[PDB]
Amino acid sequence: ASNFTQFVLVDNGGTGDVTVAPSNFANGVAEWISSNSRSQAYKVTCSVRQSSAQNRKYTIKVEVPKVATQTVGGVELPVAAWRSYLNMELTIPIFATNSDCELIVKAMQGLLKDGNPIPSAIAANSGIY
Amino acid sequence: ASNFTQFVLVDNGGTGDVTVAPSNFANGVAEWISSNSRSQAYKVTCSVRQSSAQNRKYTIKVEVPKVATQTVGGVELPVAAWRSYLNMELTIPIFATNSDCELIVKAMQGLLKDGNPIPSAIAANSGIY
Amino acid sequence: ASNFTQFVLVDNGGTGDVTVAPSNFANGVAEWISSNSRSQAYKVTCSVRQSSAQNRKYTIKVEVPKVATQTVGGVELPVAAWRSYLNMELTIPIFATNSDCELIVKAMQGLLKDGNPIPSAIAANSGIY
Amino acid sequence: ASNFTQFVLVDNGGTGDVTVAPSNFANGVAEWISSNSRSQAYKVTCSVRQSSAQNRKYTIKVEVPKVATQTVGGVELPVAAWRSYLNMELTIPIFATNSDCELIVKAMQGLLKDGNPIPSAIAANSGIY
Amino acid sequence: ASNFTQFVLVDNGGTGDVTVAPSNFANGVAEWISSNSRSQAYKVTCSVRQSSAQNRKYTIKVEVPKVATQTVGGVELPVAAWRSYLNMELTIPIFATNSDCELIVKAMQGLLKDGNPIPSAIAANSGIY
Amino acid sequence: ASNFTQFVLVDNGGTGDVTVAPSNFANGVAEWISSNSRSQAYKVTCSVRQSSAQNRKYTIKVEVPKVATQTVGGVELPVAAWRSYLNMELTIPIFATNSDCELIVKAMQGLLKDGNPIPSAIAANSGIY
Repeated sequence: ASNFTQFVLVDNGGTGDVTVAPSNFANGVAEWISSNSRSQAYKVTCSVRQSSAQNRKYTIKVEVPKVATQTVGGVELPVAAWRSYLNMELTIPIFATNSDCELIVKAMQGLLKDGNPIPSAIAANSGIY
Repeated sequence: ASNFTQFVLVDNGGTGDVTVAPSNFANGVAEWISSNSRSQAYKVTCSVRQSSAQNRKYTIKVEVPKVATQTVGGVELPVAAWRSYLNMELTIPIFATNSDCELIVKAMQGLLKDGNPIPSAIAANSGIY
Repeated sequence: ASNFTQFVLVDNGGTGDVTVAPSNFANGVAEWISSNSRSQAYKVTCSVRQSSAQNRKYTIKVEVPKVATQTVGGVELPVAAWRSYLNMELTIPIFATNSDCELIVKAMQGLLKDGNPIPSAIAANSGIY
Repeated sequence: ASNFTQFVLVDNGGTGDVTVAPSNFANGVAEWISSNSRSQAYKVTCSVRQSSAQNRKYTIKVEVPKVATQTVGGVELPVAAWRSYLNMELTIPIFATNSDCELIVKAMQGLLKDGNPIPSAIAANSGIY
Repeated sequence: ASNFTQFVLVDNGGTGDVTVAPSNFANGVAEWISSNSRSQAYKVTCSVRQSSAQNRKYTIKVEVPKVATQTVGGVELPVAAWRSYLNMELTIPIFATNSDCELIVKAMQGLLKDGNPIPSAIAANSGIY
Repeated sequence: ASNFTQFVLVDNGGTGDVTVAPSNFANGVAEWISSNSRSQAYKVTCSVRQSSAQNRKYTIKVEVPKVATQTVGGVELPVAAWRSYLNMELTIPIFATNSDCELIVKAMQGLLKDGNPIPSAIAANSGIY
């Protein structure tokens, strides 16, 4: 069941979607990027390992470009002003079954579902109030 | 209106859904828990801070328990056999607009969407290949 | 093309086969893991290195679990009651051609072929008699 | 009955097979040797012992020669230009039944089956890619 | 689709072409080798890394052998009389777009094109004058 | 057989080609540049020397400008953000004949030919996957 394929990272109803495609598999770490320069592209990486005696850990990283007023193909500096970073670590005990892992995935999806508090706060440049 | 509201963490289609409700805001950490004992409850936390002069950082954590009943000294107690921990750190430059932040939210949602590589690998107890 | 793919480790006809899938390639050691709980999964690893100026060495390891349920204090967990460990080291001189390597592989396959003395002894909990 | 018998180590169809025959059983180590000159012969050894209170350990070794003629000072001798060495160690707990042992053997056979990643890498003078 | 595929390293017009095929990806170094013994094979390697915060570096190496048969201790062995080594280091800023990278590739191709000064000098065992 | 002449570094089908012409021969090092400012020009250099007792080494360097969003004739800073560098070293044993050197040139051409893995990865801002 090979799964290292391109997917839609940002869905805009079919027009203007952001697709990321496989770009690197060095050291077993899967990497996806959008069709941009490295400084302006969406980037996804994912790897999993045995973190401890009784846990496995997925390490998932995402880079998102700032798009308002950007210059496509231009040199934008400083780098830290134009990019957002997501660092996500999922620790799962070795006892978890496929059913348990499906539940964990549902928890993450529900956490980030549109209309829920956490995505609402992020989208509104706000905290919890 | 306040964004500190209850939400469905695990959507099972209306029956057996896991709901978490606001439970604490002490020390600037927003907390949600399911309607269980503290030993067996699901848990969600979220905080935001000015990590540096030009970036803001969200710190989001989720705990998924595997519930069980443990006999301690001849008495049965509600415990969690183990817990799965999700840790998300999201750094956003102060220059990001609301539309830029909406892109970040859509990227995360698309990352975890059903059928996409990363959730499929997690649900299947496997890496990406 | 790529040989870091899913494969059938235990061929139980067509139904009930044990399949292992790539999970990790850290430090140049490829790792395959079967699905469901990691505590009960099969494990295969393989690495190759230049052991001397004239020799290359393959290191291959396989773990076969005995699946069981552990119950301690009323808490049930899926575990391996015990595991069987295979450690293989194969040294091949740099002078060997593709034809020579194919012959070496045939030797290993013939060593473990059904009806032959060594697989028969292993399958019968027996030595050589 | 007896498993200390002649067997086909390399199966080259029906003509040109490499057959090894019992030669020695000293110190509880069974040894098979192919025919013709010993300097060029294939070698297989196998022994089993109680490695710990709960484990039995098989030690299996195979030598594959590259046949050649050595000429020193006009004197010709049949030799092996070099040899490939396989060393296998298999540990099986005393609790394993005959069914469990048959499963372990199937795992080894499936590991080395044609088309699978590890035999393919060996036959192609290659690693995992 | 994966870009880790076999390719014709030396094009002789369809007869006598030298083909290299994927052979290893351990430690993040992609390797190709020809269908020969390791002592006589052609070799290609390629890796990419973030050399600094704003540049990426490709490291590409090729080995071209001059094959021969060497008598060592009265036994003939396949060796390389000597090897020619090509080492390429290519540094690209993160701000380069795909079109910018295509220009880099075209520049290298035009540099080595038949009839151009540098390949002519190399083929003629001479410098540029 | 003088060979220090202008050549087409980037071929765009006859219209828009990038030609580089001789611009310096100090210290015996041949240099070509395009018709631009030094900060925005294509630049090629080549020299050859006796690197060791049994090897000669060609040192070939190429500089390629970033063209997307450039400003022709403008001051573009920092320099490292607008230019890509190729450093290529070809080591050839003194025993190699003209025929051997022609084969080496073919190897380089095949390495960089359109549609092959290495140029494909570079053009797509990607590694090997």
